[PDB]
Amino acid sequence: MNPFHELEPGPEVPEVVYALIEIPKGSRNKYELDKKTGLLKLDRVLYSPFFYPVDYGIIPQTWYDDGDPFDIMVIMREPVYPLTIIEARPIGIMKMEDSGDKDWKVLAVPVEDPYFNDWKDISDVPKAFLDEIAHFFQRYKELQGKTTKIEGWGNAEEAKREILRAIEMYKEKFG
Amino acid sequence: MNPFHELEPGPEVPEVVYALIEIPKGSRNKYELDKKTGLLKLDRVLYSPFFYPVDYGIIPQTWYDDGDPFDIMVIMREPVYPLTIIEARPIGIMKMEDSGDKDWKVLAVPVEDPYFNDWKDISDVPKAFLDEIAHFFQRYKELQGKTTKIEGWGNAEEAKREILRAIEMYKEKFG
Amino acid sequence: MNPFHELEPGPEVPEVVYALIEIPKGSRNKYELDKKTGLLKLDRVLYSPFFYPVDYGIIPQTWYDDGDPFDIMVIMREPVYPLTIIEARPIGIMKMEDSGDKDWKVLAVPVEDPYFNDWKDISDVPKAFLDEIAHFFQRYKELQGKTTKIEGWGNAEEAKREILRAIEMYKEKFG
Amino acid sequence: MNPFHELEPGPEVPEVVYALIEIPKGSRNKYELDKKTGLLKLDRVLYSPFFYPVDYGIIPQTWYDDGDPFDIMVIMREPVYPLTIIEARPIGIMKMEDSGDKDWKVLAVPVEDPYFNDWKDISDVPKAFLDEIAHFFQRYKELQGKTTKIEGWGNAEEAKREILRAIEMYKEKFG
Amino acid sequence: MNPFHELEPGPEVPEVVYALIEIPKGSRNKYELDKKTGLLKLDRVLYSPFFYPVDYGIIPQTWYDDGDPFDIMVIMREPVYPLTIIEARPIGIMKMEDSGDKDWKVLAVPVEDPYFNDWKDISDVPKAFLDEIAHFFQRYKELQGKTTKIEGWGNAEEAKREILRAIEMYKEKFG
Amino acid sequence: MNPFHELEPGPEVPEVVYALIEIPKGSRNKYELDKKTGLLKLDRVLYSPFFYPVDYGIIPQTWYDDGDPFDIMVIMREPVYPLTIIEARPIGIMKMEDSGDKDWKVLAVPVEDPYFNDWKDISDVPKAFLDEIAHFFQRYKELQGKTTKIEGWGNAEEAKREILRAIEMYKEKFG
Ligand SMILES: [Br-]
Ligand SMILES: [Br-]
Ligand SMILES: [Br-]
Ligand SMILES: [Br-]
Ligand SMILES: [Br-]
Ligand SMILES: [Br-]
Ligand SMILES: [Ca+2]
Ligand SMILES: [Ca+2]
Ligand SMILES: [Ca+2]
Ligand SMILES: [Ca+2]
Ligand SMILES: [Ca+2]
Ligand SMILES: [Ca+2]
Ligand SMILES: [Ca+2]
Ligand SMILES: [Ca+2]
Ligand SMILES: [Ca+2]
Ligand SMILES: [Ca+2]
Ligand SMILES: [Ca+2]
Ligand SMILES: [Ca+2]
Ligand SMILES: [Ca+2]
Ligand SMILES: [Ca+2]
Ligand SMILES: [Ca+2]
Ligand SMILES: [Ca+2]
Ligand SMILES: [Ca+2]
Ligand SMILES: [Ca+2]
Ligand code: NA
Ligand code: NA
Ligand code: NA
Ligand code: NA
Ligand code: NA
Ligand code: NA
Repeated sequence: MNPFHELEPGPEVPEVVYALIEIPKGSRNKYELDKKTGLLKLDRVLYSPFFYPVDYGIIPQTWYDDGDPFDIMVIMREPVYPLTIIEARPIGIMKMEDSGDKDWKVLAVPVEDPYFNDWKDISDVPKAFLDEIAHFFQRYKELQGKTTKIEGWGNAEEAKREILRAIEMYKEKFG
Repeated sequence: MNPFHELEPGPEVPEVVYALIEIPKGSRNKYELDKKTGLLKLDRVLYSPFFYPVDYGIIPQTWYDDGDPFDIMVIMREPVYPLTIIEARPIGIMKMEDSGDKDWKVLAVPVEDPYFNDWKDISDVPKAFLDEIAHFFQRYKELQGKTTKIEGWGNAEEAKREILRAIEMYKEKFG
Repeated sequence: MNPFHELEPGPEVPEVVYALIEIPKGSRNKYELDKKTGLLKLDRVLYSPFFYPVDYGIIPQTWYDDGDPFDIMVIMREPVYPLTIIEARPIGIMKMEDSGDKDWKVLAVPVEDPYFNDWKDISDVPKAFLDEIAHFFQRYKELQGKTTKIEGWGNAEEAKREILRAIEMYKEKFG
Repeated sequence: MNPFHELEPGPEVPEVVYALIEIPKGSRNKYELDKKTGLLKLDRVLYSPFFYPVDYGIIPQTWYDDGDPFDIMVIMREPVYPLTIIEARPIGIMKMEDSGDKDWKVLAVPVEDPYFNDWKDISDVPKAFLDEIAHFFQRYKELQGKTTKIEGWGNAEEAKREILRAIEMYKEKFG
Repeated sequence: MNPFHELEPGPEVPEVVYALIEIPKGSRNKYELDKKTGLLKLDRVLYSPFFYPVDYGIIPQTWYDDGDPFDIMVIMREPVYPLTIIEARPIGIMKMEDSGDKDWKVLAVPVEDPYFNDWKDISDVPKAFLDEIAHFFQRYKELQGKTTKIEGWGNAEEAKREILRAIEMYKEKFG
Repeated sequence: MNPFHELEPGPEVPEVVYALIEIPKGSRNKYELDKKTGLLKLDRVLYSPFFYPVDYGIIPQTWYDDGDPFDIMVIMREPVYPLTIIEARPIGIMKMEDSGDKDWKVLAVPVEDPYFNDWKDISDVPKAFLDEIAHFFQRYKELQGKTTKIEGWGNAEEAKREILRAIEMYKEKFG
């Protein structure tokens, strides 16, 4: 099947969403769900020796300003495999402009890892961890000559509002 | 496609079955085949720092008392990736009650790893290895507050009889 | 879906082909795409403690003399996951007879890893690396009692001609 | 040299101690510093498929009731290699009796990972993580037939007092 | 210190020997103990994509016909780190001539992994595993142009006799 | 022993030097040889999700402007373990100022990996790989607030001249 089109955005939107993971934490390979076939594709290898600091993927049945599904970052202790579904609780949102496009990213934790039970908003995350994620997105494209701007972080409510917006952008694009 | 519904239970049932692996040996993440979409899903992260001692999954087109496909444990030297099909020879069966449900698990070896050619019954397995598997299932849910009981091990013939039962439970559930 | 039948051979054939990876570099497990279901299958475990020196897979919508899709070897620094699509530039071809069947294999590099930008023909590859790949295929089946013969390497143009041949063998087999 | 005898307990005892790591997080092999030669030794393989949830080792120039150097658990994101020195801040202590011996264990974070800058006492640690560590020590010896009892957790000040005690036990044993 | 010269051959020679591991199972890098400094050294990278099928190292205070300490192969489930001491029970011996030198290798299991408790002689090892080890040593130097000959396997008593011989060769060389 | 002080700079200086590796490629942990004890120490965890693109360490019996042994980067396919000695051929040098100190770094390949036999000067390295290494050093300290400047790359002869300089700086510092 095609996970992007055929999975709902979540079981309890926007408190709990599905994250379909494309890139496990620790990868330098930039995998993406091929929206046409539903297969994993290598988009590129990052040009710098950086690794994804989070399990990285999409919320199904969403769309966004960069012409792709809405980006989601899930904090996993043990990374998952590509194309794994995780039930995720949004706790904040990274505000990023990428090559002139709004490209904000939900920050979420797995509902079903009790380690994260007390992570519910952006203030629960170690500051240095937010900084490491922002810095990755600030510099990972530098050798590609693409401009990114990290504006800061929003809280869980702002993240949830943006999830609802992305869900509507999908309905409008794909009727 | 949906591997659970669209794959036969095996090529030479019950001497050789297909094992569709959900969890590679060494994982703490409890992956499962999502029976609705056919995608891998993170059910939960184990609450304790334990890892699956076997490649763990299901026999396709089976059903069982816990309301899931029949559980199978494949002894792999190098773990496979989730959603890999392995041709497996049943050699025994772990007798487990889980939260009040019968939830026995086939123990099998890969037909096409010659390392295991002389493993054909439960007496061929190192005792300490059977004990390690049983102990994992005895304690892995303890922090979840769920009761499990490991009653012992049955031999290859008992395992094969249970495989035939599970194949019939599927036909009856899904007509 | 079924990647073998439903993916085109490439976006710019034969300069750029799709490689659907079955076996990540470093694996001893011989995974293959199950042509019937589209799932990954463990064909066997290699009988010797050897590992695949390349990310190994197939070109979609091709066929070959051994009754399988055309084999492709992609040089990846970080191995991909099974069933990942890579856009690959053919740079040469390994000439192999396997159990009496022609079973040549394209050698390719990822288009979107800039590390390999200057790899465009067989003369760009370290000699010892070509030798290591050939030796793997010379000896990996020795304990299986199967005869293989490595005849040498052809250049990028010869590889591209063989890709076109394999594309035609598929059209003829599957009408 | 011999790290146990020739390294000081820490640079700013008891606020900052040296942890000499024996077992990286994720290991099932129970490595220990051989107090005679200073080499790493495999004491045993754990009898169950459990892994160390922390980087595990000793504080140099300490001694304890079980006739070994004082145990320390360092929370590392990326595990270190055996025999690595880490500057560690004690934040709490696990109260354990092991086979009739007091065998409490310092819980510490690396000073020089900014991720942990705000971890300073036992209340800063996710409850489920404390539970996972305690459960590991509650059950990891069960198949060895050895009795352990986990009594609970003490805070950073109690941990620091115990570090000072262990430093004195060493001076007395080794004059 | 220098592990080769300053560690005894074993705690209960020849029933239990110390194996000082140089190369973890799964490595392609050919590490060796530098007999001069006691540090690990990269001797070479194997010329073929083969990996050590066993944890590989030496028995301390031994010497052998190839002008090196006596080779020992320890069957570990989880590989150890280089320079780890393992208490090992010899169960057999691989008979190998290497570049004209006798270079037999003890096959052993860890005393303190209960998985191997019933492995006590060469007949306890899966035939395919013995074949995989022999084949590795038959072919791993082929691209280096060095001749090796594998003559077969001896039993535990023959292995123990050879351990005693190697212990004496050391005493004579190093007085 | 103490590898920094007790190992010679190389077997054929400056054509072949010893590299004592501190940090395997792929690590985010910044390990260093503790010059006092000879043990591995965690200096810090990098503040960003970057990994060392090379096996990273020192040339023994050298000194440099930043008050440390001369830095060396060895291109290894399979990373080594910390404190491994590699015989390395210098092929170039990265020109870096770090926090106001000259802190150039030799780029080298392992003599005994035939894959690199034709790598002998800076022009043999893929441009994108040089760029990835430079970019790592340009940005890896950015969150630490430390200024680095990468000025470019010198060739093998310039690297060899700098190795001779560093060897002399050591003799003068340590008499
Ligand atoms: Br994304
Ligand atoms: Br299951
Ligand atoms: Br193939
Ligand atoms: Br300890
Ligand atoms: Br050896
Ligand atoms: Br350095
Ligand atoms: Ca995009
Ligand atoms: Ca983007
Ligand atoms: Ca995006
Ligand atoms: Ca269930
Ligand atoms: Ca169950
Ligand atoms: Ca079940
Ligand atoms: Ca075939
Ligand atoms: Ca073939
Ligand atoms: Ca083929
Ligand atoms: Ca003890
Ligand atoms: Ca204890
Ligand atoms: Ca203890
Ligand atoms: Ca030798
Ligand atoms: Ca030899
Ligand atoms: Ca030898
Ligand atoms: Ca420095
Ligand atoms: Ca520096
Ligand atoms: Ca430096
Ligand atoms: Na995306
Ligand atoms: Na199940
Ligand atoms: Na194939
Ligand atoms: Na201890
Ligand atoms: Na040796
Ligand atoms: Na340095």
